[PDB]
Amino acid sequence: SNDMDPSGYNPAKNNYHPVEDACWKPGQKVPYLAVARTFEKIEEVSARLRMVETLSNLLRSVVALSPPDLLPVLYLSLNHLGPPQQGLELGVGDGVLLKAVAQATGRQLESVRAEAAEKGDVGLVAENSRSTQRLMLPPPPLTASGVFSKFRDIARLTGSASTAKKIDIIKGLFVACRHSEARFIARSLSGRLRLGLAEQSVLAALSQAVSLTPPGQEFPPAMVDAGKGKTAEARKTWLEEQGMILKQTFCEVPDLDRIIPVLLEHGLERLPEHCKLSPGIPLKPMLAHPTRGISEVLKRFEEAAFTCEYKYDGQRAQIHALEGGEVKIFSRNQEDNTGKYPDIISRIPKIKLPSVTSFILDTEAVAWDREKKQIQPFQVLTTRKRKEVDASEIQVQVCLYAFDLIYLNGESLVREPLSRRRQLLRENFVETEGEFVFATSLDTKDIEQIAEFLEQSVKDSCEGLMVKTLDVDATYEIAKRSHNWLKLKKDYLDGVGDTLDLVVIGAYLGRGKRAGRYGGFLLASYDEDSEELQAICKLGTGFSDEELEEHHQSLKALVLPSPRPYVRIDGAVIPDHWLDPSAVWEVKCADLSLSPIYPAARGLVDSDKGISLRLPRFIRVREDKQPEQATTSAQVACLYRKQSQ
DNA sequence: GCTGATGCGTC
DNA sequence: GTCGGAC
DNA sequence: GTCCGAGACGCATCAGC
Ligand SMILES: *OP(=O)(O)OC[C@H]1O[C@@H](n2cnc3c(N)ncnc32)[C@H](O)[C@@H]1O
Ligand code: NA
Repeated sequence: SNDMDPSGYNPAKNNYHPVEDACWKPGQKVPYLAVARTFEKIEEVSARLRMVETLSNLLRSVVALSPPDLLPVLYLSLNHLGPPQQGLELGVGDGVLLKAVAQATGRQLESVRAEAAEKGDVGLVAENSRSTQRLMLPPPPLTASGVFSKFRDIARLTGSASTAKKIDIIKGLFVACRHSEARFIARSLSGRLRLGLAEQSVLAALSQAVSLTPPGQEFPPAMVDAGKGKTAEARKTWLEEQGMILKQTFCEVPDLDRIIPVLLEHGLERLPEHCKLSPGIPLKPMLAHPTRGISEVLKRFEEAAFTCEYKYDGQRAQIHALEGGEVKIFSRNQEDNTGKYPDIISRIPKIKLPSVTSFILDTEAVAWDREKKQIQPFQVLTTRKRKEVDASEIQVQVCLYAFDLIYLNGESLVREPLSRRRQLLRENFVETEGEFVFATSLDTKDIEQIAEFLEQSVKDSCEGLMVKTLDVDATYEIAKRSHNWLKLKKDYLDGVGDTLDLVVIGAYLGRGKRAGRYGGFLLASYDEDSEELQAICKLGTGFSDEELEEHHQSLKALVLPSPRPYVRIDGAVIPDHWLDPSAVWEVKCADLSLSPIYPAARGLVDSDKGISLRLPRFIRVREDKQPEQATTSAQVACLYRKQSQ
């Protein structure tokens, strides 16, 4: 028999044979170490196609030898507990995880934290960790499904003292870990596998696997490499087609619990016959590509006619109306928010004609003040309860701004152009002021008329404009292009928006790709009244890899053991390295918000809360400025007031 | 019962 | 959400 | 262009008090 120890499993080898090169036998549980070894081979390469090939080899062995374990192996590869709509949450972050490592090793929680921060990866701490659990019985090797079952067991633990119950399961896993298993179990619980391979690549590997090694064969499978009879060119074309069948199906039914059973019983080629878009099953939403100016929009949309629509500052709400009356609402991430919007459920009868029997609407939920009849800031929207039983208790009303229709009366509109989908939206749905409204739109290509429209959108309390083609490449097929729309935000424009010069007062050690250097920084404004620096926000994006290495080499010389007395951070995350205030960086953000932690400009707008920056990004260093010339807290307050108008 | 840390989702 | 890097 | 992996702040949960 095949007694290959999993420690030697190599899914990246040339001429991989699904049966003979697997490190487990027919009918045996897929060892979790087989998955870990696959992760190792995947993270040491940078080409996606090489990663897909490697994962595909594992999946072919699983199909050939252990079909029941295909589903848990996929979820482990994605670092997911299940379909997004089932609302499964581990309830385990770095806090719970690091606490579990400390007890499993006898170390102080502070020591494990420091080491994890230094290495930038909890997985490397759990692997180099000396285990204190002097167990008197060697545990069996972990299995892929067994580890997946324990992860779901962790999720289901709720109530008081549940944390200690979660830790016990985690500790039990680590005591049974061998080789690199502990590394990836810790990474999975942290939520940071660091593979460089995610949803799109897992689908590509899956489609390739079931195409090369069709499931459902009599063992041993007579057909283990269905590409052998094809030329390289025909093989590539054939695999791309099968990949699209899986991608487009998944985009309409992103639920492996529904796809994999069909896949194993009927094959990939017949998958669309048994799995298709349906109300009650969320689908992947169309996303937008950032554009930096109106000129870029015409370039990307040369020739093709397009429309512009207000980009409202709310939350995406995918509204499903099933044949029968059942209504469900999903988020951008396929999460079920039905219980959050009882006021929207009771509103559906008002927005549709008597002929509408089912639909899937793409809308933006926006906080709405019925007294003043005006859009309220996104911040007000986030104060709604996540499970509102009685609509009579809701305090923040919402108005739905519909901008697309994906399904109508039992028929999918995914292959229709926007012009038709938009037309079906207007002909079949009814507007109500402040409750359900079509997105304010404009059809033109006159640059002058677009800039005016962009301005009016900002005056009407919007982030900017969405630009979408009407007929050329204007379908809702996410597998063909997920970012088929263009977003033009006010703060994308060169020289427009909020730009601040802030003092660097602290550095945070980086994680993953940022390990061994600073991944983020603590910034502050200058309060000229008390002559103190007040933390305003953290910063962790906007610089190249080369700029960030220079920030590391430069700021390392400013590291202090204790903070200066004139530096107030109050409730902000204490930096790993206090920095002598000196460096002044130019920062851009989308908005300013009243913060519950940051002290910047406290007392200049509200007595208790300071001000922070929404989505800050690094622009450039200001070598011509010292901390005393940084943006003042007074200027921060003035900036915040210019918003509230 | 209350507070604050933690987890996770929204942008 | 933003951003940059490797392909 | 694709794909992937490197902020503020709100509710909800829960450990510690
Ligand atoms: O920045 P981003 O990529 O999340 O932007 C896309 C999001 O913008 C919201 N939005 C608001 N108004 C619209 C219209 N008219 N069309 C499309 N999207 C819109 C959505 O929430 C979307 O996810
Ligand atoms: Na590169």
